[PDB]
Amino acid sequence: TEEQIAEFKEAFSLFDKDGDGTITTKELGTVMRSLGQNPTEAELQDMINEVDADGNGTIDFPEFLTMMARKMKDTDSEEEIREAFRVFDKDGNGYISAAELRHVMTNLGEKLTDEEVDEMIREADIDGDGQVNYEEFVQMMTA
Amino acid sequence: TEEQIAEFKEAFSLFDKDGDGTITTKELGTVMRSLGQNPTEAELQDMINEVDADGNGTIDFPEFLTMMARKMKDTDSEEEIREAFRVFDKDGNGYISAAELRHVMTNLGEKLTDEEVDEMIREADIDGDGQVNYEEFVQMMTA
Amino acid sequence: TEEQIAEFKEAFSLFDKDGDGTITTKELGTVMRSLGQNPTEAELQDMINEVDADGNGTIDFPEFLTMMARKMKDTDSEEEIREAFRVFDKDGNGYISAAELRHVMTNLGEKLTDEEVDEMIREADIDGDGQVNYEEFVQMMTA
Amino acid sequence: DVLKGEKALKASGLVPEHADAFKKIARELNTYILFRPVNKLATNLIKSGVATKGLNVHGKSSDWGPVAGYIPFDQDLSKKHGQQLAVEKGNLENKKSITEHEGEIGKIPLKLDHLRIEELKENGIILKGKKEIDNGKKYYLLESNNQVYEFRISDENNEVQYKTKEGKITVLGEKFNWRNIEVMAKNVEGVLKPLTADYDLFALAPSLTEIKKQIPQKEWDKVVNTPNEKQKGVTNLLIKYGIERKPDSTKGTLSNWQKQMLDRLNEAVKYTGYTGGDVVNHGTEQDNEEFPEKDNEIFIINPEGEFILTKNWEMTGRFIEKNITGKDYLYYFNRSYNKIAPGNKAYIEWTDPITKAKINTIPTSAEFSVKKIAGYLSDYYNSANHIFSQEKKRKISIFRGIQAYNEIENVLKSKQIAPEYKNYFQYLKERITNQVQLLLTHQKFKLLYKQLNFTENETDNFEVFQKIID
Amino acid sequence: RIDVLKGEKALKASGLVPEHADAFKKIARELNTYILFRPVNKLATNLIKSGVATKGLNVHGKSSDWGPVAGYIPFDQDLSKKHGQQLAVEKGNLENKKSITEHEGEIGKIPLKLDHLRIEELKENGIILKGKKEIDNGKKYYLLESNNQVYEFRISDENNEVQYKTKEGKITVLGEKFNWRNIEVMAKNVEGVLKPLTADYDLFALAPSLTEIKKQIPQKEWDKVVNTPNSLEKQKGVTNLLIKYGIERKPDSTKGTLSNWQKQMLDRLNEAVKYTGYTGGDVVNHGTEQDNEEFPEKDNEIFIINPEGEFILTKNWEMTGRFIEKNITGKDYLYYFNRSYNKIAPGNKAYIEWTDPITKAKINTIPTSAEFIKNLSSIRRSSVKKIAGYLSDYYNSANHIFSQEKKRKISIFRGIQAYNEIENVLKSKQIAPEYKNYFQYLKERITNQVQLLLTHQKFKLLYKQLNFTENETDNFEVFQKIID
Amino acid sequence: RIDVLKGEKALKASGLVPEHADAFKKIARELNTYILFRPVNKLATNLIKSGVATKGLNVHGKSSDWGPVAGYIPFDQDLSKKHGQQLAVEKGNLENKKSITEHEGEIGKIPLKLDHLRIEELKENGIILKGKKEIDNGKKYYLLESNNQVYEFRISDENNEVQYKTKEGKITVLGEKFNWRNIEVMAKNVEGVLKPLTADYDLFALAPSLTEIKKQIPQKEWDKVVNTPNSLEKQKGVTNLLIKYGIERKPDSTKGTLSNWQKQMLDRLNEAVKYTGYTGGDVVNHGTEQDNEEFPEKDNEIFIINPEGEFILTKNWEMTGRFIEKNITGKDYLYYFNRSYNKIAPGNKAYIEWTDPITKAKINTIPTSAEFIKNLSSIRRSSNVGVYKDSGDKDEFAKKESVKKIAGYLSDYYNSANHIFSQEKKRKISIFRGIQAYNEIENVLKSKQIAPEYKNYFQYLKERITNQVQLLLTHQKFKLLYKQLNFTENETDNFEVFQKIID
Ligand SMILES: Nc1ncnc2c1ncn2CCOCP(=O)(O)OP(=O)(O)OP(=O)(O)O
Ligand SMILES: Nc1ncnc2c1ncn2CCOCP(=O)(O)OP(=O)(O)OP(=O)(O)O
Ligand SMILES: Nc1ncnc2c1ncn2CCOCP(=O)(O)OP(=O)(O)OP(=O)(O)O
Ligand SMILES: [Ca+2]
Ligand SMILES: [Ca+2]
Ligand SMILES: [Ca+2]
Ligand SMILES: [Ca+2]
Ligand SMILES: [Ca+2]
Ligand SMILES: [Ca+2]
Ligand SMILES: [Yb+3]
Ligand SMILES: [Yb+3]
Ligand SMILES: [Yb+3]
Repeated sequence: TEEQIAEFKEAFSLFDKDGDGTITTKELGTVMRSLGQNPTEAELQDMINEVDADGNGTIDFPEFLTMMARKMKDTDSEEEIREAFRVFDKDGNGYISAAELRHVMTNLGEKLTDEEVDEMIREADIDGDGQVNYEEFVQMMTA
Repeated sequence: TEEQIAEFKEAFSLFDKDGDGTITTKELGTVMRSLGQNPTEAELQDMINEVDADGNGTIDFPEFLTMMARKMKDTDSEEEIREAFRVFDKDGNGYISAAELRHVMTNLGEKLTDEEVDEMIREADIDGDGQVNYEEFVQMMTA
Repeated sequence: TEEQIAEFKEAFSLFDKDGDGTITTKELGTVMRSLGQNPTEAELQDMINEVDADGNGTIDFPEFLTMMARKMKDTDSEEEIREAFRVFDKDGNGYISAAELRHVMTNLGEKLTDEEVDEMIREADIDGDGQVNYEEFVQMMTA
Repeated sequence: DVLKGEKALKASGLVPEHADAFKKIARELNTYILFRPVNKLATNLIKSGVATKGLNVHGKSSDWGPVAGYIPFDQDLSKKHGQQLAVEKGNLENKKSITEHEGEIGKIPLKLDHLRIEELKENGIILKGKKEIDNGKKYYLLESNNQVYEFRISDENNEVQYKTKEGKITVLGEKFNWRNIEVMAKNVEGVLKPLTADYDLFALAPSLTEIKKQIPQKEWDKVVNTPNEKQKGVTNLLIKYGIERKPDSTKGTLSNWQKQMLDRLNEAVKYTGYTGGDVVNHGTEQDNEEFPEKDNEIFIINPEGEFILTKNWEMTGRFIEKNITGKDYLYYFNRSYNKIAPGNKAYIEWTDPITKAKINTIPTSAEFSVKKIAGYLSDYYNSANHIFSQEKKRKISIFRGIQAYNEIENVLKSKQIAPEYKNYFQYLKERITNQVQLLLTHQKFKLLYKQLNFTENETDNFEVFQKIID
Repeated sequence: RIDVLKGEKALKASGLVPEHADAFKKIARELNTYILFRPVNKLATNLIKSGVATKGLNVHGKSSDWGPVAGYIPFDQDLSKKHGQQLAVEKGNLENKKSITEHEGEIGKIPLKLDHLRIEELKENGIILKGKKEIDNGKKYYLLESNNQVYEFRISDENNEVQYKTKEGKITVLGEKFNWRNIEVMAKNVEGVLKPLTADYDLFALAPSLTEIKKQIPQKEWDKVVNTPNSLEKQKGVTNLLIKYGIERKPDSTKGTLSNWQKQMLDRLNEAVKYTGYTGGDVVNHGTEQDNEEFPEKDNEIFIINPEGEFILTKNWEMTGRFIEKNITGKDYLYYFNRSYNKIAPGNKAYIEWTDPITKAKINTIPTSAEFIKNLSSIRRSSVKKIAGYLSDYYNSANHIFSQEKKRKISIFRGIQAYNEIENVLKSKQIAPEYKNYFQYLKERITNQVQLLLTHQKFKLLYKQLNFTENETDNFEVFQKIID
Repeated sequence: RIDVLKGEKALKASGLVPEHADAFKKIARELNTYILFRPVNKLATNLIKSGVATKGLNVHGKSSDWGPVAGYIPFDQDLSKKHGQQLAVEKGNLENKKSITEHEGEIGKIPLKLDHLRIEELKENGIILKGKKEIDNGKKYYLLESNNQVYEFRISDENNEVQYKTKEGKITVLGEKFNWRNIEVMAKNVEGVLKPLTADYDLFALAPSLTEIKKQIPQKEWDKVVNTPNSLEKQKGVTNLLIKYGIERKPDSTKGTLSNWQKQMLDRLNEAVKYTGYTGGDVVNHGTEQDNEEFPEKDNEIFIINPEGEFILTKNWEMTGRFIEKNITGKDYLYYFNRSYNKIAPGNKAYIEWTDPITKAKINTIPTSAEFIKNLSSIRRSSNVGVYKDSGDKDEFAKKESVKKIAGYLSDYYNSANHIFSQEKKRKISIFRGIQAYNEIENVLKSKQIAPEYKNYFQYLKERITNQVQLLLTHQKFKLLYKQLNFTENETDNFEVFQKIID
């Protein structure tokens, strides 16, 4: 888990005009977002209030290191997803195409139309390259 | 050792309708007894009062792990005993017989009568098999 | 390190008519001096007052172990010195002679007189052997 | 360039009957079955109903000498013969099997049955030689082209004994006279029965259909009947019931469907007359992440029921690619591949398409008053983007990349940058270059960067670029 | 009848210096106690006899049994008996380096000098041969050969120092290669002078007569037990008195882990050989082997001197076991076997097996709660309470006020009780594959034990007729009558 | 007089590229500083010269000195010089695997291609021979031989890639066996392209002239110290500059542990070879070996270039020691030897010995109160820790005679207060102080055998104290004068008799 904590450490010190190592909740979000997350303003409160009883609004590492020590529990499936991505990508080109998305689907029962299919690709597609790369496949599976 | 603490851990969580891991002194005894000990009600107090200054009567592992970390000092002779058992058992049948108990004794000076001997066996004997097995030899040397 | 703490432990228990392990500041100095140090009465106060807020004047190991854990910081150069000693000692006799002290000096710019030189040797010399041994070279570098 | 049928089965090591029996399951369940090599000198023993070693026994089998096919306690008698570290690591494993599993596993003298000696004579492994008498006891020497040990067998009970040759020394630097050859055994009904190599499965690739069949008709419906997530509702019903694996002790890490697939494989073999229980005791190599074995020849049985034997790792990769991972079949490769396996430090490489097209960019730092550090610059993949049109995106995208092109990036002469970082940003730049031409060619980077001047808040140059769409 | 060597022939294989062995008969006899030694480097014997000092626990390098340095402790452990065993050599050297540093001025190394007579000794034993002469830097040398293929040895004519180098194209085990250089040997500091070391006498085991142990017990501390009305708390103190003075052992500073009587016996031994002339110091330097739990050595031939004064040499481990069984551990003599036996020695992962009667019985003996728990601990390497409790009920010292007839009954029941609270756990869920076996095991044991107590007086047969359903002093009523 | 090679012959054995060595004479001379290099893979030399990049600290795989991959860094370390050494091979590979992963994109591996000229080079050196042709899947290959018995090598005619396989029935050290497959070699990333690596120039030690070190000291700071009264604090001032500027070293990011002047000198060296045409980059990548404390390498032949510009090659370690002694550490030049020497290097447990004067004289030197209290600690590793006071079994006794006096009396011997007395005085007061301690010690041994090893420690101190005293005495006029002295009654009185005794 060295790298784990090591990762949370990298971003934490990336933005912190505090110096010693204490940020605010006005940026706590940006941190979790730059570190690959999309938390809702509702979740950024009920947590920064349970462990942070300081009432000062000051946050450091040991505190943050613990919050992440909870969220990263039933989501660390990074693996399973990455593997699934590879399952769609039959041609092994590194990207998921509509044709490919078709098979997986049809072979799972749901017979889709060339329309519906192309709809899913575009929806999941973020760069407009007309295909889904792992990074995209990831975002699409995150929420 | 690892197993040591591992052992104290097994019993501790064996009975604990608390959940998280906190038992009472109303059962602390049963624990130490199921784990191979016969403490007196007098000793179950002067200890649960020195380290337990909570005044709540709640006990957990780190606390218990320390108490045992004291008693198991001049008693860990488990070895010496087990070896001694093997010394009495001349026939190597795994049990200590009266005849055997005789020799050890007579060879140590104390000449006993076929009566006195059979008395000791029967006293140490717990199952009535007419012989002493290590387990019994143990109790007889501890309890 | 292990030996480090091990060293501070040796002296600490060397003089302590307390028993359990608690000395006084009336001797704290003698300890640090027997352990190879020359602290001033001014430094033996501002420290025994910061960590020792007991107001009793009683000192033990865990406390002392921490004080040393600070002084031994920009002084642990024991190495560098020992090496330097070896630099002066050209003839490798294990001692630093005036002739030797001369070269090092002259080669560093400062041209000294056979008088001034012999002055430094005597000053640094503690046994009067007419030469400086590492032990002496040490004191002279850390008095 | 792979072997087929008979010839391949021959090299697979599986007991013919068992393999044939396997075609049935491969076909019926439309799923590829891949086995790692099987000690050839173990085959016959297996067939004759000998029990196979499970995860509680890690000693390596032997492939020479009288003890060939079994699991010698003295691992220098195993295939690892002559490899000090392997022998030693092997023994410790046996010692452990013997102690940490008392009454479960044990060792017993090796007895070579009248028929076995014969089998061995054909295979040209050992030869029954001259007779010998030692304490009023009759023995018959057993030879082997081996130079360190000497073997003999008792005429009475048929126990084999061995000793080190004259002046010769064991790998571990030992030397001893005649003594019994002990072999790993398991406890069966109070009796200790000898063990032999099992059928270590390499991988299992089921027809994508099959994993569906695995899903409960209900949980599936609650997302397939236009609940459109769906797009991600499928993948997850694909993961939990098709990709997800978990520990299990008797078997190792594996998957529910795999577990089942196990049972059928085993049952499937009993029918041929296999007495000694299971031949497939645990999950596939692809989940053996701590001590991965990289074998040269893989034995594959396709859903057709044919037999194929890849000749070498590079080949096994192709086969899997062309006929499985690229043909609607469920497959995942050992997570340790392309990494240093923790256990044995193995470093087995495998083709990861994801790393294939790795000329892309995201949260790096994966690489490890007055707004200058803040701002939305490292978020190329802006989720909120399905609102734009495929054209806008590809158009805006390039912009975001270039945004990062000269971000805080041109800091190529901040104090003293190590060739390590530059290399990265460089590479990154080499990525952003290609991660654009594509968006372009879809519908027409070293095109026009002179028509770009970022010397102000990205918002100011935003209009610029949109005018550069020409 | 066992096949063991005797007298002269055995002494020959023991490695001990004859005079020393003879001298030992005296102590074996006088103190009525078996003395067992582990093999002794045969090429060390003569050195010992000539008064060379032996290695103590502060020196763990292995001696050499070949080449010019044969009999000594080469600093370069690839010149020792462990020659050619990379790991052993390496472990060997680290040990020497440690001896040299962690014991400065105590232990050191010095060049090996082969005295005029020693070369001769070596020639006979057929270890090395003084060969052709050689001149290298105006210096005279004489090659010394050996059937070895990696190294080449020569000796200086002037000071008689031996040097060695690796052969052409040949490589050391550790993957080294070098030319001519002195052969250093482990030495100890004696009166400011560094004197070379050699193999010592390692005691395999000391088995004294129970009586001899008695002499260890203080005359009134024993009476304060012997003379005690009670019987239980007596048989205890009598045992605890055996332990303290006979069994228990402790880690001495330099004598390793040995007991107190052993300490004495040790001194008698060193005394004995000094009366014969040994001027090297001690020949026996520490506790014995049965206490060498971290790195146990399993030797084939053990040299035994019985209280009679005879010489016996077991031929092989299995045999050494018999001997000890038939003539010691089964004949009123104090004996305990290495605690590592039947386990994986921590230090060298050795796995030496030995016959332990207690285990034998396990199959017919129900377990105590502790064992039951501790079996659940060491079963956690990868859950219900009435069982361990009941087992605690089976073994209750309270039973010492009842009659055997009573005992068996109450026990027989308590067993059947546990056999129930267990049977239903398996009737419950498989839980863990191996936990299932643990219970199929307990079951059998509990079974045997009970079935055993019963044939002592009158299992499943009487198991169909018993209650499960409603729990107090009632289900126990039917039983009472059932057994009759 | 020492048996060391010189010039041409030595350079030949050094392994450095001639041009590079010649180029080095320049710096050695100009900066009046000895330069010492550890051996360099001879089969690496030519590769270096041809501009191949050298391996830095991010690559610990060992180079190869045989077979087609000779000179490079084979990924399969059994193809390196460590060939056939299971543990080394294994340790070697792990290192490569690490280099490949913990440094992605930085370091990598690539197929070994033997250029038309290289094969030729190899043929001369007699390393490999281009043999018979072979055709394998419509592909043309040419066997490459070597007197090796485990592997078999061949090269592709098309791309010139070399492949290897294990011989029939033969087994790898690691117990492997495989058919034809490419020989991968460690490489570094250069401008997005992966270029092969080769052995670098490892500096054994850099010995500069004291003067050259002076130039390192800021002329002002040298003044704020050379301009002051205190005759004694006069030296201590320069001593600490000498250190700060030439002795102290620090762990750089990629240059390992080196000093600052060394950092400079380093750059001059790489500069020098670039002036000659070396286009691979740096040829020297790290502090010197004397700071390589965790895994010290003890080489036989050291290549030295003296400030004169001459070439010397020590024949063996013992010799290298002499050379350094007679011409460097004994001739006004800055030098410090690996701190691991005479100790067990932590990393590889190496135990390289070196002559350390300080020790070579700690026999006639009295221990420091500290250089004593510390010993009592180490010697306390052969017993159990508890209470220093009351260590006897009897309850009537609770203290080892002369518990602390022995220490204090040692602290008295080394008292800077002595800097106001005369040598004649000093020796006297000291000679006594020694005899004092020799007493508070003698009675400890006269008291109980406390611990077997503690006894020796004192039989040792005794001798030392003895020698020291006896030494001071022959400076002017031991046991002889020990029978006539007091024990019995302790202040400024027992010291009176002594005064007269020495005269
Ligand atoms: N799913 C898994 N979990 C854990 N370990 C596994 C798994 N699959 C495979 N392994 C590891 C080792 O498999 C058994 P092992 O006995 O080492 O095979 P083998 O090497 O083929 O035996 P052999 O030596 O008898 O030929
Ligand atoms: N009681 C003990 N305490 C510590 N170590 C012991 C004890 N008894 C035995 N040993 C271990 C090793 O005894 C010394 P060791 O030097 O290893 O003997 P050896 O191997 O027989 O010597 P050799 O190599 O000189 O032939
Ligand atoms: N100052 C230093 N600090 C740290 N490590 C050092 C220092 N000096 C040397 N080293 C460590 C390793 O040096 C490089 P390495 O490449 O392993 O040498 P080598 O074994 O001679 O190379 P070769 O295998 O390429 O022939
Ligand atoms: Ca695709
Ligand atoms: Ca895309
Ligand atoms: Ca018995
Ligand atoms: Ca009984
Ligand atoms: Ca000098
Ligand atoms: Ca002096
Ligand atoms: Yb297996
Ligand atoms: Yb010994
Ligand atoms: Yb290097």
